[PDB]
Amino acid sequence: GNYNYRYRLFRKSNLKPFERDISTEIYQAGSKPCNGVEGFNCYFPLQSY
Amino acid sequence: TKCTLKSFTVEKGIYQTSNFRVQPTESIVRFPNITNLCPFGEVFNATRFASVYAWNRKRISNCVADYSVLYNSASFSTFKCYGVSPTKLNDLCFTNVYADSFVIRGDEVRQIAPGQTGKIADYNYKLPDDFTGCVIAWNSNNLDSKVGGNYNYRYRLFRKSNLKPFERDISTEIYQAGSKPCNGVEGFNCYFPLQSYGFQPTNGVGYQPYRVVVLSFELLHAPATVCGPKKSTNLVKNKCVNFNFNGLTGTGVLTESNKKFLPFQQFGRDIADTTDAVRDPQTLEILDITPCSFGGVSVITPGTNTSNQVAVLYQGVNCTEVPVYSTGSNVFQTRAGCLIGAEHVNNSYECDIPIGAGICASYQSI
Amino acid sequence: QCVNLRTRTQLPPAYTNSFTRGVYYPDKVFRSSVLHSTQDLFLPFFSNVTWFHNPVLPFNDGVYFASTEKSNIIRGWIFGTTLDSKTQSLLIVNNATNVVIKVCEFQFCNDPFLDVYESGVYSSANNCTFEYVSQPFLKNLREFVFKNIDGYFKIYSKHTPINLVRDLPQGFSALEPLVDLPIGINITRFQTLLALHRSAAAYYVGYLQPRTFLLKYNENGTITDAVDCALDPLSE
Ligand SMILES: *[C@@H]1O[C@H](CO)[C@@H](O[C@@H]2O[C@H](CO)[C@@H](O)[C@H](O)[C@H]2NC(C)=O)[C@H](O)[C@H]1NC(C)=O
Ligand SMILES: *[C@@H]1O[C@H](CO)[C@@H](O[C@@H]2O[C@H](CO)[C@@H](O)[C@H](O)[C@H]2NC(C)=O)[C@H](O)[C@H]1NC(C)=O
Ligand SMILES: *[C@@H]1O[C@H](CO)[C@@H](O[C@@H]2O[C@H](CO)[C@@H](O)[C@H](O)[C@H]2NC(C)=O)[C@H](O)[C@H]1NC(C)=O
Ligand SMILES: *[C@@H]1O[C@H](CO)[C@@H](O[C@@H]2O[C@H](CO)[C@@H](O)[C@H](O)[C@H]2NC(C)=O)[C@H](O)[C@H]1NC(C)=O
Ligand SMILES: *[C@@H]1O[C@H](CO)[C@@H](O[C@@H]2O[C@H](CO)[C@@H](O)[C@H](O)[C@H]2NC(C)=O)[C@H](O)[C@H]1NC(C)=O
Ligand SMILES: *[C@@H]1O[C@H](CO)[C@@H](O[C@@H]2O[C@H](CO)[C@@H](O)[C@H](O)[C@H]2NC(C)=O)[C@H](O)[C@H]1NC(C)=O
Ligand SMILES: *[C@@H]1O[C@H](CO)[C@@H](O)[C@H](O)[C@H]1NC(C)=O
Ligand SMILES: *[C@@H]1O[C@H](CO)[C@@H](O)[C@H](O)[C@H]1NC(C)=O
Ligand SMILES: *[C@@H]1O[C@H](CO)[C@@H](O)[C@H](O)[C@H]1NC(C)=O
Ligand SMILES: *[C@@H]1O[C@H](CO)[C@@H](O)[C@H](O)[C@H]1NC(C)=O
Repeated sequence: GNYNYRYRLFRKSNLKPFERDISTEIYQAGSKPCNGVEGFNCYFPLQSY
Repeated sequence: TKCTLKSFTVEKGIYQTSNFRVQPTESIVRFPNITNLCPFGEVFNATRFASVYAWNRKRISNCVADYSVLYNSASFSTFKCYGVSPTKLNDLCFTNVYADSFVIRGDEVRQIAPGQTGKIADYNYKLPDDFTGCVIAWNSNNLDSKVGGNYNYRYRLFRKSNLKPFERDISTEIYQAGSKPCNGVEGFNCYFPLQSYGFQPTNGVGYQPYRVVVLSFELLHAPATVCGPKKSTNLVKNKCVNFNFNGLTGTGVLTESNKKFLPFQQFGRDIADTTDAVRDPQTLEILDITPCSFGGVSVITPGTNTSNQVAVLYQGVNCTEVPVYSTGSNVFQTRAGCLIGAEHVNNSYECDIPIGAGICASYQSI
Repeated sequence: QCVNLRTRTQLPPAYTNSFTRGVYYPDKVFRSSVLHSTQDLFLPFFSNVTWFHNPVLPFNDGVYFASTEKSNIIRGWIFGTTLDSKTQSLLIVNNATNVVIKVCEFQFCNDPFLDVYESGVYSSANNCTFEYVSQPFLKNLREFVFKNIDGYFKIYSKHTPINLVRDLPQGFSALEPLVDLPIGINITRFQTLLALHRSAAAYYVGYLQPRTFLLKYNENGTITDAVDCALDPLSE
């Protein structure tokens, strides 16, 4: 199995044409703020293959 | 003027350069009071849940459903949506909803998913790969599990074939694994397809009872009737704004009207199919719409050869909302519009640069 | 509990003239003192309307129904195609207090009647989908217009106090929208419901066709006059 290949899964907004984003930060899916701490409704946006 | 005329010199006259219009300030959206909420309370707060092979099926149509409160609930262990994102579910909607509620094991929660196999996935309930909807699972060890064993809940274990998507099997026929016939009595090659659950308070996470509800959405050609409430806001008046009255969009200034709608219309148009009056869905009063002002601008100059000062005329615009030429010098209001830059006198001469309504300007100052 | 009767309710199927009746508001737009031309389904002027004094009749595009009601004898209507559990069926009944509308695979008998000593004209009621309850619809003239377009059932109604004896009066009265149903059915036939106790029903039925009309709106937005363009050359 290969796990070096990861792709984005969540974003605040859509990407502009020819745009690059490499930031890896917790996503606040729910109304509850994660405050930089992973938990309920808080996920890592990078998912592997 | 030089840019529009494409020259570095300008002769005496009046020229029309560009237009002018009032920009909208804010936006307002109005909608009815919102009622007839979908009865999700009696499903997710039901006292009892049926077995996995006897999953309760419920039809949801002709109501409004607020998924925000369901999403924000932190008491649910698993909340998996595949077809669409839960956040955007409040906008799009379908014509009907099917709810399938039951209780399973903690370790069998991932059996009910597209591209998944298992005892439940092949003998009790099957989900198609192309399934769209959501699944909500939460522990029920404190309630469903019994000290003496919650043997009322059972599950299908034996069947010759698997289960089709959205198919329920409740047959109690004695399964015959072998070729030995049985006259309704289980033997060497005959076993009962159903097995009882043995939940106990001290069993461990993964074998505990878990209540699972699966919501599926279908979009038959009949019009959609179930989805999220339409948020509204307050309204303003005497200000050119853009509005979205019950799906009717347009820009303008809203005032109080003396028209009397007959009790079933929603809006009115005068002629050439232009809306003039509306009725707000909440207060049920008639409002009048006027397009906020616009008009052209013109410049009066005595010629580049002579001087370099000019005057500006806004055509058909009241001298109340003009806006560096906002205040400037003395401002005159004429039947032709508003004029800034020139001075009004009491004499009367021949007409040099026509303006309109019987008045015109000339260069002495202008 | 439904059984066939002995006598045949052969109401005489007479014909009479429509005159200038059967005009309804086409939309929910307010217009003041203006002439507006619109093309839609209407009942042609001076048409041939059938008079019954309880057969099954086709639905076609739409139906205009008129009742010279005396003391509320008519009670409801049935809509459908196969009139059994094989296909969805619609039922509307205005009882003493409310109106009830149901969409189910009913199992009607061969002769419906409401009966008095609520609903017992169907042996079974299976696969019910849509239910609705509201205020009652009803020496008076009761005029109704029923249309079914793209999964929407439109019902328009009007009540009039009349003193004329038998046929429709000469006059003008627009029909206001009453009820809308967001349900998709392909109705082709319909039937009338009478609450005849076990121990003489005059009404009028007409059909609709697509054509263009000219309507006049007064200062207050009420339709006061109309002209049928597909008529004598002066009207055109
Ligand atoms: C089941 O009942 C509970 C108990 O009332 C509901 O939880 C309430 O949810 C509302 C939603 O905002 C809160 O304001 C209350 O404070 C909650 N009550 C408690 C005691 O926490 C729950 O929403 C119900 N489940 C449904 C309706 O699906
Ligand atoms: C929609 O809801 C509003 C909010 O209640 C209703 O406005 C009320 O109208 C009554 C009528 O006199 C007033 O006494 C209340 O004070 C109003 N409420 C508020 C908050 O001011 C309105 O009538 C409703 N309209 C419909 C069509 O349901
Ligand atoms: C420009 O707007 C002002 C204010 O909106 C107008 O002044 C009003 O004129 C009417 C008609 O004489 C009076 O009844 C109001 O009392 C005036 N309002 C104020 C605040 O003075 C003015 O008439 C408009 N300009 C033109 C050319 O009509
Ligand atoms: C007339 O129709 C109304 C509307 O259906 C009837 O009222 C309902 O009666 C049923 C009978 O079991 C009740 O379950 C409902 O709760 C009633 N609804 C309302 C809003 O009252 C009424 O009983 C009917 N009356 C007659 C004489 O047939
Ligand atoms: C009983 O009702 C169900 C749904 O209420 C019907 O199922 C629908 O059948 C139609 C027929 O082609 C399908 O197009 C739909 O996709 C089905 N599901 C729906 C509408 O959710 C069922 O056909 C009805 N039974 C009978 C005998 O009419
Ligand atoms: C149309 O609306 C006007 C405006 O209300 C009606 O005129 C009123 O009529 C009533 C009785 O006929 C009088 O008591 C009022 O004094 C009238 N109002 C005014 C301002 O004069 C009129 O009746 C309505 N109908 C028609 C056909 O014009
Ligand atoms: C205006 O034009 C005349 C001739 O066209 C010229 O003699 C005069 O100098 C000009 N005025 C200026 C340049 O200020
Ligand atoms: C002169 O014009 C001004 C305004 O430009 C006016 O107020 C004043 O009354 C006028 N005087 C005479 C004598 O016409
Ligand atoms: C209505 O139809 C009947 C029989 O079809 C006919 O006798 C009568 O003249 C018709 N009336 C008209 C066309 O006005
Ligand atoms: C009604 O029947 C016709 C032909 O049988 C079919 O084409 C149509 O889709 C049907 N409509 C509904 C709503 O069942």
